[PDB]
Amino acid sequence: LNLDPVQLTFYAGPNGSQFGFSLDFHKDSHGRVAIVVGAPRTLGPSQEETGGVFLCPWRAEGGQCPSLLFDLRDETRNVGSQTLQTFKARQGLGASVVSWSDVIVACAPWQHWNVLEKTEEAEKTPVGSCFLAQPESGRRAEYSPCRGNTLSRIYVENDFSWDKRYCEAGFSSVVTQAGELVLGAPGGYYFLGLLAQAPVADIFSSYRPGILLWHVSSQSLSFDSSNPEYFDGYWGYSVAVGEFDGDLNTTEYVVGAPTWSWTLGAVEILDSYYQRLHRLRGEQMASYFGHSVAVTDVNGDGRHDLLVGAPLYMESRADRKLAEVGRVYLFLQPRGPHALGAPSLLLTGTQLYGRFGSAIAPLGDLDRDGYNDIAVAAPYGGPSGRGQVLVFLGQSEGLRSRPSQVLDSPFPTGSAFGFSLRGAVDIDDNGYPDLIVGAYGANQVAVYRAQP
Amino acid sequence: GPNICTTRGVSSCQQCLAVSPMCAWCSDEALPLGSPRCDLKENLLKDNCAPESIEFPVSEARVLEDRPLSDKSQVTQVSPQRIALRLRPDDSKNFSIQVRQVEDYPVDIYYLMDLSYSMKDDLWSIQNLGTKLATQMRKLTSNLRIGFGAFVDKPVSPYMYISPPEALENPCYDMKTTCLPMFGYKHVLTLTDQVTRFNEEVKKQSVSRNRDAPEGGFDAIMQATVCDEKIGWRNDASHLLVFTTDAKTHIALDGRLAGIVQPNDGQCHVGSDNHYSASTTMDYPSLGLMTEKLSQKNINLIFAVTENVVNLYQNYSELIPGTTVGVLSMDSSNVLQLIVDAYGKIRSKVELEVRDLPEELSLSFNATCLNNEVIPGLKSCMGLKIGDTVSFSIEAKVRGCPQEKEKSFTIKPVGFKDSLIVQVTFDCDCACQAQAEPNSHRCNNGNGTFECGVCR
Amino acid sequence: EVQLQQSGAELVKPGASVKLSCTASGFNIKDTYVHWVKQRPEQGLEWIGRIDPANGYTKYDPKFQGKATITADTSSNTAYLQLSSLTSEDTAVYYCVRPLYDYYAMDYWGQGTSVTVSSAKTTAPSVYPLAPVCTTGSSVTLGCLVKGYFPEPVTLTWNSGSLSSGVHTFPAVLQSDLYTLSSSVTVTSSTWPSQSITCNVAHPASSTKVDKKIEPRGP
Amino acid sequence: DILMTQSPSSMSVSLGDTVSITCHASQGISSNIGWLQQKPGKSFMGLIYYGTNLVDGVPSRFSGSGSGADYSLTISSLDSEDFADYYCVQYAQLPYTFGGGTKLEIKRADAAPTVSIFPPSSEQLTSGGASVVCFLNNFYPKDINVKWKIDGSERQNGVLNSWTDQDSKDSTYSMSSTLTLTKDEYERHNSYTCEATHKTSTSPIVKSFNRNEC
Ligand SMILES: *[C@@H]1O[C@H](CO)[C@@H](O[C@@H]2O[C@H](CO)[C@@H](O[C@@H]3O[C@H](CO[C@H]4O[C@H](CO[C@H]5O[C@H](CO)[C@@H](O)[C@H](O)[C@@H]5O)[C@@H](O)[C@H](O[C@H]5O[C@H](CO)[C@@H](O)[C@H](O)[C@@H]5O)[C@@H]4O)[C@@H](O)[C@H](O[C@H]4O[C@H](CO)[C@@H](O)[C@H](O)[C@@H]4O)[C@@H]3O)[C@H](O)[C@H]2NC(C)=O)[C@H](O)[C@H]1NC(C)=O
Ligand SMILES: *[C@@H]1O[C@H](CO)[C@@H](O[C@@H]2O[C@H](CO)[C@@H](O[C@@H]3O[C@H](CO[C@H]4O[C@H](CO)[C@@H](O)[C@H](O)[C@@H]4O)[C@@H](O)[C@H](O[C@H]4O[C@H](CO)[C@@H](O)[C@H](O)[C@@H]4O)[C@@H]3O)[C@H](O)[C@H]2NC(C)=O)[C@H](O)[C@H]1NC(C)=O
Ligand SMILES: *[C@@H]1O[C@H](CO)[C@@H](O)[C@H](O)[C@H]1NC(C)=O
Ligand SMILES: *[C@@H]1O[C@H](CO)[C@@H](O)[C@H](O)[C@H]1NC(C)=O
Ligand SMILES: *[C@@H]1O[C@H](CO)[C@@H](O)[C@H](O)[C@H]1NC(C)=O
Ligand SMILES: C[As](C)(=O)[O-]
Ligand SMILES: [Ca+2]
Ligand SMILES: [Ca+2]
Ligand SMILES: [Ca+2]
Ligand SMILES: [Ca+2]
Ligand SMILES: [Ca+2]
Ligand SMILES: [Ca+2]
Ligand SMILES: [Mg+2]
Repeated sequence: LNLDPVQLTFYAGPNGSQFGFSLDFHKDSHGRVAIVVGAPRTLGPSQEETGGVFLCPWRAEGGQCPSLLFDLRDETRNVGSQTLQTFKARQGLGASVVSWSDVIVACAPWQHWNVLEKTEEAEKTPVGSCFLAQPESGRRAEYSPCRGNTLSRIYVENDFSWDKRYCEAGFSSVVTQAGELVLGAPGGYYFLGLLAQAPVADIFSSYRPGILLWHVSSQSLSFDSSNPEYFDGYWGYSVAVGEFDGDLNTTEYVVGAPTWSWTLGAVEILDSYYQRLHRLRGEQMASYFGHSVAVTDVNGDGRHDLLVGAPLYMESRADRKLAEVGRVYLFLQPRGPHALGAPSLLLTGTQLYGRFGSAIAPLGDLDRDGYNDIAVAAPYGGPSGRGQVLVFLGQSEGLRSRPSQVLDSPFPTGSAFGFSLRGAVDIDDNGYPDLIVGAYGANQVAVYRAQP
Repeated sequence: GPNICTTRGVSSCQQCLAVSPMCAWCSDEALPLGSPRCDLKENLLKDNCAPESIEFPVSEARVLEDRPLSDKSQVTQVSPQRIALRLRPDDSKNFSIQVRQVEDYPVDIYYLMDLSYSMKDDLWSIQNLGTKLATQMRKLTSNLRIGFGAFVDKPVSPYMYISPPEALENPCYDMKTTCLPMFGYKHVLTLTDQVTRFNEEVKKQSVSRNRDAPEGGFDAIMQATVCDEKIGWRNDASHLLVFTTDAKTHIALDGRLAGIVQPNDGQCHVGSDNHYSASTTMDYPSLGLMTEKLSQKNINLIFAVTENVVNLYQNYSELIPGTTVGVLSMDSSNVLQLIVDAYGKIRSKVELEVRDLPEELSLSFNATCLNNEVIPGLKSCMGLKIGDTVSFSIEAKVRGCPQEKEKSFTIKPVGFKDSLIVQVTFDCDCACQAQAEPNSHRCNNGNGTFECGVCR
Repeated sequence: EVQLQQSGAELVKPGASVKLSCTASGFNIKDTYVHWVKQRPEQGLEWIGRIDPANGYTKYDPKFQGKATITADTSSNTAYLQLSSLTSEDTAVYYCVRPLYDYYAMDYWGQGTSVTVSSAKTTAPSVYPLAPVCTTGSSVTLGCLVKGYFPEPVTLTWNSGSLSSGVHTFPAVLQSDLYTLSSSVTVTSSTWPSQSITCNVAHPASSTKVDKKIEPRGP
Repeated sequence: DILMTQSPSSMSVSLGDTVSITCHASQGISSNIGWLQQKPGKSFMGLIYYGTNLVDGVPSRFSGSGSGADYSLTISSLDSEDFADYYCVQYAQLPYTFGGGTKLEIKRADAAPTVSIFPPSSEQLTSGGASVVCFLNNFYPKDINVKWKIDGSERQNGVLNSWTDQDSKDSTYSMSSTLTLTKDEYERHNSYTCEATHKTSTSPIVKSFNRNEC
């Protein structure tokens, strides 16, 4: 209802850096809110693309931001009659960023890795890696759970089981309230996809520079499968956490598998041991059902509801014609030992090729009426195709079909305005939660403030 | 009471014919001076004018070239080919023309070959299908044009093997064998009627190799659709795009695994080297964008896929309306039937046009089409198959008498090489004008000449 | 708390085989490489090999190829080392080892398993009192000689443990397949022979307990 | 295989000293080195991994350094519990190889041994054997040599020697030496001698008896 579209703030990164590809609010020990922005095509210090991360302090006038510094030097280690190698060129540092407590986790899903042993190798592949930073102390740590030291031939002899070479760890990411980092790795197990989880504290305490292959004893990875429904499913393209089984002592995970079962797509709700609690199947092949997932209670009953996005959904129209517009599916959580059912609401985009449901952000209670609200992005929506973000307010009955407010892109064509989104944090301390929108195509982030 | 022939000056035989087609001149010198010489032929015969001496030109049509219509080098589709029309002042005459669709309809087939390593065992099948398409559809239509291209996937990690360095030129390096370098999409042979050459190049093709089962064939479908001049699709021709594969396919938003986020622009990016240049920088196309461009360029997609993925592509087919699916196998019958069936659905029209019609002449038409009903004032039939014949009756009317005396025009069906050339002569004089007799004899007052029984 | 719990001491015969075990406590054996290491007093530490219990794959020093077979069982969270064709060179202490963080490191060690390769039969020790030679100083040293016993150990005390200060009980030494050990105790001359100093030797394996009062030598 | 040469093999040091043990590889191992501690009669504890990183729980007074083929472990301000054996291990290549070890030993003033000679006991002599035992007790430093003479002639074969570890109280060493010979031969000679040689004197300490004499 009330985000100010006139009084925006713009934060800018370097040309061609994709500043705004990912973002999050980060709060320091004192309590001051800043904005973490990922910029996965930022040039490194040797003019080669490595990606980068920026920490922006809140200013009404916005502007440039300091670079949260990370080690962009490749590493080599000759140990145990092998040669371990990291490759940070084109790694896409900041393709995902997430904040937890006083920690920032920025990931490079296309960081490559190889192990040489005489004339053999593991193969130079994108295992992915996450860089962890603690701004107020300077501490750095890394996490790269898919790195192995198994040679190519052995995978072949074992029919490519437990093949983590193409994980792209940190493609998606989320952190629980307790401090468990959960990474989506959609290239895991020969492109089925997997999840890796580990406590943030343990990542820091087990990491030393130059080791490259090390143990995080408390880590837990998901499982490989011979079920063809999972092949090429990109399970972990998106990830999120919530409470979906009544037991508050446990945390449930929501995983996006947008090409699951021959491109039908799926989202799964899992316990923290990775046992399936529920599966939500996509509606239409190639719709990318599971591109986005969002967890928030919108109907005010204290039970987390689930939102799933299928940005390439094609709507039926006059004379048997289909029209790619995108769709978002709302699933309200019922009471008792009852699973998620059919959707309570379908929100369909209106602009052709708009990719409505490309991103879904919980906003918190934007107008303080009691019900939490969400924002949905159509990165190429609006009459002009410049991009659009639509606010839907919560009510007793779920969400409204009619958006309360539409935010048109202030940037030019190709900005991908809305491709990334974050809310539910009051950046200016006025008592109302605000919204940050990324437009990686324009190398900028826009901050919208909520008002009485 | 009186007619237009008698009551209009009529000094000479020539002026008599100029008045109206129904007029006839009497040359008989035995006729009395009371009787008029320019009158209806009935009146002259009734007024004792010698039947031999009446001048009364009749307009006619003569078939000069009348070769029959062809069945199944020359190929005659219009008959007759040349008529001679002789018209008198202000008169008209009618004639017939027949038109038949004999020549075969134009069809373009462009063939996309999945040349990823999974197709090693299917290579013979796609070579057999390609060459049986070329050969058998050539029998079905002599105006076939056929060409092809190949695809693997986006040549970028993780789809591409990028180590050891030797693996780039030889993706099969770690298998101790050799295959070709990986590539997105290669246009190989532009749509051509050189069928033997098409078959030769198709048989030269060999496989490459990449890492992940789903391939980049949709990139090939998009560029095969939107690259007008490269592929070489003809304007007024049936367009069939035949797509082969033995596996799943990548779709829009997959590209993010290779770090590709830019959406597909639906434009041609196949330049001089014949490679899809946006392969490594642009995402796979969505179904909707494929559908749009296919519809815009009037191309019919046929998925020729192996049995293990028919259900997959049958399901994509329902989301891209008009698309059809056939089974790729060692036998080529299934897929060929879809093409034969598509050819069977083609229908054409015979629409007559007139070139070089004189100012003085004007035509009217009656069309007798497949319904065997004379639609008057109509000069086009629609819904013809190969072998069907339609018929038109044309009527030409001259305005007065022109001084040119010999003109010609053409009636030609739109899209047909064949034509009817009509040669028009204008017969405005009388036969007795040839017998001029320069000297007066009877006038003898400096008048001179004596034709058809009259002075100046 | 990570802890590797190895199986007990082994007394085995030459030419036979033995299988030592190492059970993970406070972690899963499949978490890391598990290594086996041999230690001998003179020759030092020798690396035998390793296993990745997750998949069973092994590596060995060529020196132990064919003698040592490392295995693991994730059901019982245990790694094993089997030595065939036991020789006298296999008499050693054996350790299982694993890293803390670094995949390749050697940070946590089991308590050690002792292996003794011998053909000797269980033999009780002869115990002999050692009184001094025939003038007297201010201190006097007495002794006890324990000879020809197998296997180790023996426990030796003086006055049933009452006399502990001024004692030197030397490590046993092997001669002709049986062990020998000695002990000395020094006291003030006023103490002995005026007060009774007795040697106490026990050999659990032979179920023998012998006492020898040190008596002064006669004329 | 890579040869790990460790130095020194032992050092005599005091509480509060700062000491270093060094380890030389036969080739570059680029910090792929571990340091280990074994206390008397105990198993091993890891001190350092990858050259400089302390294993969790290890006191800050241990530190690693070096590069290429040459590395050092430094203990600053020795605690009583630091008197133990220490080893390096490399894992740059398989097979993993160990250094020979360094033993830390408590330094103290030199002390001469107290030598005592004991003839065969009567029980042994009835049984048909004859062992002459000699104790060299509470000496420092640890190196010592014993020589046996029967009637002035040096007797070499059939001698067993055993040394105690450094004493917990006075930090001295002791040694036992037993000459066993046949009773037959024993009763053919009068004079039996054990001679101790130690750095505390230029001439040896000689203890003797004459068979059957009081
Ligand atoms: C395209 O096809 C059409 C259809 O066949 C064809 O049209 C003919 O065109 C010619 C001239 O080019 C017409 O000829 C003229 O006819 C005039 C009188 O016609 C009347 O009588 C006809 C016969 O009547 C009997 O038979 C019919 C059918 O059996 C029956 O229904 C009647 O009851 C009766 O028994 C009759 O068909 C005709 O009807 C047509 O016209 C009327 C009037 O507009 C219309 O209402 C009808 O629906 C119908 O279309 C009509 O009743 C005749 O007077 C005339 O003669 C004068 O002019 C000529 C010069 O032009 C002079 O020579 C003469 O001196 C006179 O001044 C002339 O003969 C013929 O009638 C047409 N036929 C029809 C059915 O319309 C075209 O030729 C074709 N075009 C081409 C390029 O091939
Ligand atoms: C191409 O597209 C087709 C058609 O959409 C897909 O085939 C369908 O696959 C769906 C799964 O997505 C199947 O759904 C199942 O239907 C069962 C009942 O169907 C009956 O009727 C059909 C004819 O219409 C018969 O042929 C069939 O044998 C059945 O008798 C249900 O019993 C199933 O329920 C179970 O699973 C669902 C989750 O999927 C749970 O919610 C239920 O509790 C239960 O466990 C299920 O609904 C359907 O049968 C298929 N239809 C047809 C016509 O075959 C293809 O898979 C697709 N191919 C590719 C490659 O993408
Ligand atoms: C980005 O590039 C454009 C030209 O394409 C240029 O006008 C602009 O200055 C660049 N932006 C920055 C911040 O340098
Ligand atoms: C959650 O459950 C685990 C084991 O089931 C238990 O150890 C833990 O204490 C529980 N937490 C709370 C807050 O009850
Ligand atoms: C032409 O019109 C005439 C009228 O004289 C008619 O009799 C004849 O059937 C028509 N012929 C053709 C070929 O159209
Ligand atoms: C993924 As392949 C074996 O068809 O190159
Ligand atoms: Ca729970
Ligand atoms: Ca709810
Ligand atoms: Ca609200
Ligand atoms: Ca606010
Ligand atoms: Ca195949
Ligand atoms: Ca592929
Ligand atoms: Mg393939």
